[PDB]
Amino acid sequence: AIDLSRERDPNFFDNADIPVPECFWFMFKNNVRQDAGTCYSSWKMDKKVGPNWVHIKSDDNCNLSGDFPPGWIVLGKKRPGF
Amino acid sequence: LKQKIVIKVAMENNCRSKAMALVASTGGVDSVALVGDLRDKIEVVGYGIDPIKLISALRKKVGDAELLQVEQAKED
Amino acid sequence: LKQKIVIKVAMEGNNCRSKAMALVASTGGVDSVALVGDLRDKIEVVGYGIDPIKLISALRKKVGDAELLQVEQ
Repeated sequence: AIDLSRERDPNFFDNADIPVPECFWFMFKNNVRQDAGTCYSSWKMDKKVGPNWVHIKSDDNCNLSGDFPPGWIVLGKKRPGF
Repeated sequence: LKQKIVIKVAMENNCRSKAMALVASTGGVDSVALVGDLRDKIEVVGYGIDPIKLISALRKKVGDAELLQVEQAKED
Repeated sequence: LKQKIVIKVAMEGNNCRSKAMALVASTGGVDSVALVGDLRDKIEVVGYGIDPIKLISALRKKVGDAELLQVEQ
């Protein structure tokens, strides 16, 4: 049911004076999209995932891992040009 | 160096103009931007921003606010 | 109707910088406001149905001088 190839790009703003984050992320509850944004590859962000803060790691190809509360996932994708 | 933060604020009079204005006015802010699938989130980038003092300030002047994201700038 | 507007403003301290970012950011149809330039002395505003005439007029009243560097669409 979750196919990132059919997900519209998130709304974003790339600050001019820090590096461009390489990844799009997409947050689902029971396979329904809740939101999307950007994050760095080979990195980490702290994200409120429904009720809980989750430490989410990113690898060099924008695969995200983290301890998602039941029913929720955050999935990664390389933005065009990376 | 720089932190990236995302804030959901309730924006329904001109709570949109107020939230941006208040956030834009805060020490160390480099950029404020309307983001998220429904343009209901403010993404802020800068140095020495207390996210909790900022959430608190918004709750006081605009209406409801919720920190949703903190990411350090990857500089290399 | 998608605009980028870069304004050089006289911001001689923490307060004037705050007041100017407050005022640009409060303008109708602003999507984003960024301090830009090597010296953080320019305000980039992006959005929709922003009037650059009034934006300039207002800044000029409140914070210090303001010059229009860029409007592109």
